[PDB]
Amino acid sequence: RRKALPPRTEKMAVDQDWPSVYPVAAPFKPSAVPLPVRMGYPVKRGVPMAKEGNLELLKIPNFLHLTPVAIKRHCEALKDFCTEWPAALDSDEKCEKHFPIEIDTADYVSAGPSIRNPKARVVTLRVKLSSLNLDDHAKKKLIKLVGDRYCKSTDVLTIKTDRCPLKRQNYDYAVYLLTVLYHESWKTEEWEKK
Amino acid sequence: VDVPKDMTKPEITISDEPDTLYKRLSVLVKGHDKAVLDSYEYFAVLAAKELGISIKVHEPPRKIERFTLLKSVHIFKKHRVQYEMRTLYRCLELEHLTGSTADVYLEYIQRNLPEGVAMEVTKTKLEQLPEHIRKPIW
Amino acid sequence: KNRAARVRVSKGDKPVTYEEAHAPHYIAHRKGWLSLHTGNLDGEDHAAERTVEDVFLRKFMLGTFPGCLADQLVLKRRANQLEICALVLRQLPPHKFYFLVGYSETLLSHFYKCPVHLHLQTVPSKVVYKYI
Amino acid sequence: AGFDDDGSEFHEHIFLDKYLQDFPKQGPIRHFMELVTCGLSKNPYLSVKQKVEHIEWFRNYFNEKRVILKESGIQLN
Amino acid sequence: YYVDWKMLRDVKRRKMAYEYADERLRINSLRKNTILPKDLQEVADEEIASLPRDSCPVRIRNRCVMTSRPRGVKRRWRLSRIVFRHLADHGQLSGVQRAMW
Amino acid sequence: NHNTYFALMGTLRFLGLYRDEHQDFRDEQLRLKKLRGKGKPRKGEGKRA
Amino acid sequence: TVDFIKKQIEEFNIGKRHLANMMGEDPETFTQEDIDRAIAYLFPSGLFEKRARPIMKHPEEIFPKQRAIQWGEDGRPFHFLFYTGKQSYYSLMHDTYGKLLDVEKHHNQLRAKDLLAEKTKILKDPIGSRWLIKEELEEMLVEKLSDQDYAQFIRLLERLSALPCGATEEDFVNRFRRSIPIQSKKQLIEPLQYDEQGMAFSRGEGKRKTAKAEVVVYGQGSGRIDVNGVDYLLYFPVTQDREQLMFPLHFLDRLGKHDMTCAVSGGGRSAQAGAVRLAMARALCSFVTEDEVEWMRQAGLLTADPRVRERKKPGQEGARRKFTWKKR
Amino acid sequence: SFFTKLTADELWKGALAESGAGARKGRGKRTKKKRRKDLNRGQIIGEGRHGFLWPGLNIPLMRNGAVQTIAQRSKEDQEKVEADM
Amino acid sequence: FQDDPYLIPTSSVESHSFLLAKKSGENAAKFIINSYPKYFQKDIAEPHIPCLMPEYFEPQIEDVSEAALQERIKLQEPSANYNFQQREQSEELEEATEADNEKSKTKAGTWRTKNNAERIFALMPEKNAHSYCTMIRGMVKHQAPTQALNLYTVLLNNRLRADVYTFNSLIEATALVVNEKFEEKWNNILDLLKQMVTQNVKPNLQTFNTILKCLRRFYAFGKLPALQTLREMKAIGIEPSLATYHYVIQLFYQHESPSKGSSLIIYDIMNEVMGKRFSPRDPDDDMFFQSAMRVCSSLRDLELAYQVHGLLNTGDNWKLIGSDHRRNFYYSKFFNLLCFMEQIDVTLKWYKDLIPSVFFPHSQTMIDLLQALDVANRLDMVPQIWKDSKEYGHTFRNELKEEILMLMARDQHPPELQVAFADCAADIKSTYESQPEWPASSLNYVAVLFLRAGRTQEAWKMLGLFRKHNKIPRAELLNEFLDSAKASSSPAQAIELVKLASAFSLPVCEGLTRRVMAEFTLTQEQREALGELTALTS
RNA sequence: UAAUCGAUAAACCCCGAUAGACCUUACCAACCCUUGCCAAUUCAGCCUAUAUACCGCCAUCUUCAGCAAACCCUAAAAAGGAACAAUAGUAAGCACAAUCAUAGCACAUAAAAACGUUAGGUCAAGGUGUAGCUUAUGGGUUGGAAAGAAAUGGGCUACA
Ligand SMILES: [Mg+2]
Ligand SMILES: [Mg+2]
Ligand SMILES: [Mg+2]
Ligand SMILES: [Mg+2]
Ligand SMILES: [Mg+2]
Ligand SMILES: [Mg+2]
Ligand SMILES: [Mg+2]
Ligand SMILES: [Mg+2]
Ligand SMILES: [Mg+2]
Ligand SMILES: [Mg+2]
Ligand SMILES: [Mg+2]
Ligand SMILES: [Mg+2]
Ligand SMILES: [Mg+2]
Ligand SMILES: [Mg+2]
Ligand SMILES: [Mg+2]
Ligand SMILES: [Mg+2]
Ligand SMILES: [Mg+2]
Ligand SMILES: [Mg+2]
Ligand SMILES: [Mg+2]
Ligand SMILES: [Mg+2]
Ligand SMILES: [Mg+2]
Ligand SMILES: [Mg+2]
Repeated sequence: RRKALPPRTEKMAVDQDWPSVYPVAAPFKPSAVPLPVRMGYPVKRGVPMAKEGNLELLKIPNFLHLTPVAIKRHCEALKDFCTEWPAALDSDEKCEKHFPIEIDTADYVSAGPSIRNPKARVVTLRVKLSSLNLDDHAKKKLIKLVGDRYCKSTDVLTIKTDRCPLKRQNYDYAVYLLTVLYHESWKTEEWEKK
Repeated sequence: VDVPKDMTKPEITISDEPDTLYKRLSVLVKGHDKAVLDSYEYFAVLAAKELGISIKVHEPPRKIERFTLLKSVHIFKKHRVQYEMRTLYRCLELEHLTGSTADVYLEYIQRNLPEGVAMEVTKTKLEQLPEHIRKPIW
Repeated sequence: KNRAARVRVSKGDKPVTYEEAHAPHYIAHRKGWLSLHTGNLDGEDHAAERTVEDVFLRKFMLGTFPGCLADQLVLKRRANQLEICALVLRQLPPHKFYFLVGYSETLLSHFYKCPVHLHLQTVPSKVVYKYI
Repeated sequence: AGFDDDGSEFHEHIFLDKYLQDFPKQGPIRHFMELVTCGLSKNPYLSVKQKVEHIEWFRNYFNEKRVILKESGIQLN
Repeated sequence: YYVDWKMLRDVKRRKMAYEYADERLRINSLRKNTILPKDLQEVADEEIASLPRDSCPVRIRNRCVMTSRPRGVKRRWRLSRIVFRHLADHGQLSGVQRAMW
Repeated sequence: NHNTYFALMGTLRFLGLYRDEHQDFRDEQLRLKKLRGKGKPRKGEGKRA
Repeated sequence: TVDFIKKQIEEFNIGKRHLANMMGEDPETFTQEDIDRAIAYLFPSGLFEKRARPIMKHPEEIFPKQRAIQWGEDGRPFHFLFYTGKQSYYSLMHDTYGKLLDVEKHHNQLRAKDLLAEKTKILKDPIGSRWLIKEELEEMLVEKLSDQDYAQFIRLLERLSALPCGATEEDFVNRFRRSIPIQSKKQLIEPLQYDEQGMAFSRGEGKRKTAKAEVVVYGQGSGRIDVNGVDYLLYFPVTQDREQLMFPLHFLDRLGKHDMTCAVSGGGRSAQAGAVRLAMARALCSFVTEDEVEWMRQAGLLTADPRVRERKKPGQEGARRKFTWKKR
Repeated sequence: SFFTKLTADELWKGALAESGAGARKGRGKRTKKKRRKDLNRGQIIGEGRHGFLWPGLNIPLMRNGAVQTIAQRSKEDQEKVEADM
Repeated sequence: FQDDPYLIPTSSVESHSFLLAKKSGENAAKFIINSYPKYFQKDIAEPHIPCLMPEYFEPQIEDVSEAALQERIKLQEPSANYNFQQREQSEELEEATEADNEKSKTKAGTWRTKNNAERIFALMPEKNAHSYCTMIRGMVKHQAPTQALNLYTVLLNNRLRADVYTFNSLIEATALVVNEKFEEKWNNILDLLKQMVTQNVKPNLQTFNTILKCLRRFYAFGKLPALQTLREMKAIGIEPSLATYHYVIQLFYQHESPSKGSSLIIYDIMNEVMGKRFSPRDPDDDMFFQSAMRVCSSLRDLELAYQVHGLLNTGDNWKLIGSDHRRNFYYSKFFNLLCFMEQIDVTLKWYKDLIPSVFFPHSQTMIDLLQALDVANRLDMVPQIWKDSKEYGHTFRNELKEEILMLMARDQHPPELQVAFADCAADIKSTYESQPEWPASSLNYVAVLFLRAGRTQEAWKMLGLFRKHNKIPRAELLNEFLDSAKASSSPAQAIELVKLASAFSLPVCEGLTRRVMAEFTLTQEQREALGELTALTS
């Protein structure tokens, strides 16, 4: 007892909302898409293959769930979760005066069962030496204390931490190194007099 | 005609802890084909425009990795077959974000990421100054 | 003469599908890849871990759907969950279709420690592109 | 996500000098243990307990092989 | 079963190398330094030699996963040059295509 | 773990959920071989007996 | 297959309405370019062959031209040239010959009456008129054609055009005429720019053998070239490299009349000189009139150099040098 | 050793050697027989060597109005089915 | 369900069977996973999802009695075997080890219960709090509350307080036992309630839920204490769940048949209930919506049927009704009303939204479609509803096709709907003759359909197919077709009509003979008029 | 020598091998185990023979254009099938061509090159029909697999 059903194309409404049809990622089932679309290399006397039984149409990623109307409807519902950016920091010049420390953090995503990526542990710290309270002696000591991690032309000190397994451990290690560098650039020891 | 009523009930609370600030959020979307990356660029730019982020998008140069293998099975080294792997890059450059705004944008961006592409997220976290360095003398 | 991934031309009566009608020198030109994931990108890793699962999925699905598989599987890999798009002939009754889809959606998930989606598209017969 | 590393911090990974107290301070054992500690402190692939066991292994090996250190001509404990 | 007896023995070699990964790492530290006196290093050579043969990582041979081919195998996919082509030409591997330039 | 792969597929073939065409081919060929009369000898009688 | 195409029409129309609903644009203002953009966004297939991409067009655009029914229900064919194999081509040939004979008779009567009122409309050189190729005749006459028959038809059209033309036959021939675009290869001349109180300013870009060069030229300064912050003599110690630099200036007699700054990256010692030569030539177009630009492009300064290094092939040494082939 | 297995079509194509290089000119015909047997002719999907009865494949879904659990045939019933096949 | 049409369910039984087959597949996979755990011990996911790990049904320790019990209680017969093995070596079991063992028996599992219960009290002085939680919950399904009533007194004498779950069961235990007296049993529940507050334990939601659940099966006039305890619940500050209103509505439905005044009480309490977003925190919240729309469907109240439909989607559209057997009844009684109070536009707007999407009608619902179309005289949608009825009600087709075709005889036949009139009749009549009793009423329908369409050729062929079916329709059809034939001037059909009618002796053959005489006079066939008289005389 | 194998005219000779101290390693000499990787199997396992049975993969003619289903014709037909001012040829299809890639065109390069020839190479990538091993042609440990009288192919260094 075989039974063949006409697809949803004959029942699709002209003004039906498409986010209701394709809310999330789908394998592009041809019975749910009333759009007659032909994908494939044509034959000399033939035409490109229709949507039924077409493997090329299934291979490609479908963005039917990301139509502009659906994107509008989704983004409107997300406005309640976001917070407003302060207008007092529109230009970088005041951002450098108020928050001079920059923390470069890397986040990664990959398809598979695994999450752990060894490149995620690296944390970068960038601080401008023109926004600190170093004097001449402590500055000239700090330059030689850091070495090549300070850019003389741009006047930025970079601290790249990898030694800690976790991102938070790398971060608090980096702030500890910044504090220790600041404190040790101030102490004048016996051997500095020679 | 049959539309359900009272469909919305989220759990949103505002904590007293100051929100984290970000200066630049770089997104590097790597893929194999250009059409998927172009459609994703359109989607991401439009979604950022509704949220009011003022994204700037540029395309980093592609990377092609080629290698060479034998053509036959037992003995033929004069004849070879060369295989290619193309990697195309798209740069979504975001500025002037907060911790929660970045979280919601990344939600709507990663939850709908395609299968054949990957993303690299580089956040530039803002911080004024730590505590033992503000104005101390040892 | 090249012979890799090529079905030879008969007297003019063999039915050949679109995937088999194109030589491997047409990949990414006329036909696409049967599997998509991130391990084959440039700065990514874990390619072999996904390749072995890909081969095992091809063989397992071929054995699970005997004689009713029209074309090769389409293995999508998107955020920890892998989707299997299959083209199946309408040889089995829907009662036996629904047993196997539910069986696979849990056996594969428990064997790969990752969510698995299975989508079936039923075709009346094998669709012929070139001569038949 | 899902990996807390026993709630350890950066001082439990970088600073392992607290595990070197029962060793000769002025001997070559300190010269070798400081390189061992520096190598372990730049190791993000291991947890704190594994480094503790690594130090304890050298500990017990050196405390077991006592005749060789006294025969080598250097006073070691 | 496994593909081949050579693969069977290679799996055992890998397992025992992982089992003795820490011990060999600790013994090699006593041999690869100049600070310690040579008198203990000559005994360190003896205990590192007393370990079983298949424990060293040198005996590990990188073969193919499917056909266990000892040579002509790419490291990225752990696949032989023949099975890799057999899969890529069928198109079961993403991003892989014939090079034309 | 090829042992897990092979054992799992064999067990599902025996319980009738996976169908291994290669193993069916091997079984049919071995049955034809044993019917024609050249089978696998018992352990311990091939050489002496 | 007429009913199948008729059903494809309604399916395409309802799909167009649904696509407009999906995109949120007005279906009344929704056009084919919008269909193309919508398909390119919804189905982003990355394939090098554009014909393999998903396409949704009008069925008369997708499907080829189908032959109409050649006979009625009584079996009698409609056209009287059906049994000739190519009814359309032979009808075209018959009509052309009938009009040729009509023109011949009319011109004979006009010559008998001593009336010459026709003109020569055969020369359409300023319009750029050409004859249809076999493909353009095959899309009109749906059945297949032959090269010799196409040549016969063209040669008959020439005979028709070589005669005094009236009103109707000129229009009949005009539908077998195609207009060509202007093959004028004149380049675009960059307008002279004035930047920050500086007169006689222009810029040029050149590229030769993986070497990119930008030249900034001032027409009001003295003759000198500053390459990458240093002098051209220091940057190009080789005489030939400086001869390359003098080649554009000496041709236009602008040696000591222009001050130029060159910035070149990539390539070797001679590749940079060639790229700077090309960029300088492309930049000096603004300071000269039009008649010298053509002399310069005919001397070879305005044409790029596609001579690039060929990729090495497997089994060979230098992409041409093969291995030592032993006969035995 | 599961990845070393192939498709029955590929097995038969090598077993019969219908496309052999020696059979082209006419060197063959010495043993003039080429028979290929389909192994999935009378193979019901749910049946196995263990004799398990699955509600979706072998036995119907519902009996007496109640759901059927996973069953297994007895030793002698399985032998009767084996004799039939 | 899969979206492919070959896998999309067509009827409700097919949907249920497909869901059950899918579930059989999943637990068949789970059986393999549990039976062969070593094939799934390898972990690949870094977060280490625990739901994908295989489960083990074996005890960890076998020799130690104190360790075997705690495994075998949570993992039926093995639980009793563990106790039998533990008591063999004279191992002392505390009041905590055997409490869970007794709970294991109380959950799964008459004569073995007494043997187990003797091991509960005689072997060890166990705590009453762990004794009643097994006993009182066991004998309720064992159908013997008289000994639970004794353990209540034992607990009262042993100075230990009784928890809420004690009175949750004791009131029902004393309520179900009735012998010609119900007032004494109710007074016992009242005495237990008044002791409940004295025993310093607050009466929970489920206590007043059960006291109300007890009152429905005995008295139809017992709603006064039901309303009193309903208000007593609100007086304390506990928001009642859905079943608390459901039992009140059930008894009000029982009293609703003789007097319709209680329907308004149901409506006014429902109006106050539907003012908030609810949460199903009680397992017995499934029957509430069934009762709350059966009350509206019996009394034909769409104005509140809409509000009951709006009540469920306020909190959650799905977490309120458990089984599909009840959701089918839900939608059938909703659309029974919706079809014929409100306008046909609303009926058709909800038809495409409830019928093919959520669930497929039962046999009751399909008749309401016909009754809705007939009252408003809607004919353009009859072929539209029939094509869906073909796929949905094939099981009921043999018993319901008779009433789908009478609507055509009540309305007129416009000259624009002849194709729709022909297609449905052709599809109906071409299937039954290829296999399905054929009633004689459909011939009277096809004749009138083709009369105004002017197609006598197709009308004549189908008439004889039933005359050859060993059964003859009424003579009114024969007269109507005779009028049709004389309109088209076809006297050749009338002779074969009368010859095959008079032989089977129709009751209106006397008028059939007059009509053929008139037709023959009109068409100038008097020779044949006399010839047929000779034939009928012979 | 106790010590692999295959390729070995164009189309082998820095070829399998984008790779040998034990491993790899299939070779040999000494020693050990024989339902011996798997849930089970009068079963596993064999780099045992047959590439002159194969599939999978390639070389060659070959940047040659032909191969070919369904038809039709010849005063018979083994076979052939063309005259453009045209004398029996229509012809789906596979090739070629076109297209695609080397991110703008053109050119060029790459790629592609059908049916078949060489019983061409590969039972040793892998599975395999047939014929053969089963206390051994199977499975483990250790040690060795030289050396050049001599000839030759391909490269590097130079002879300035
Ligand atoms: Mg093998
Ligand atoms: Mg060279
Ligand atoms: Mg050799
Ligand atoms: Mg040889
Ligand atoms: Mg040769
Ligand atoms: Mg050895
Ligand atoms: Mg060796
Ligand atoms: Mg051997
Ligand atoms: Mg050969
Ligand atoms: Mg040709
Ligand atoms: Mg012939
Ligand atoms: Mg042809
Ligand atoms: Mg191009
Ligand atoms: Mg070209
Ligand atoms: Mg080539
Ligand atoms: Mg070509
Ligand atoms: Mg040979
Ligand atoms: Mg050979
Ligand atoms: Mg073999
Ligand atoms: Mg051999
Ligand atoms: Mg030599
Ligand atoms: Mg060579």
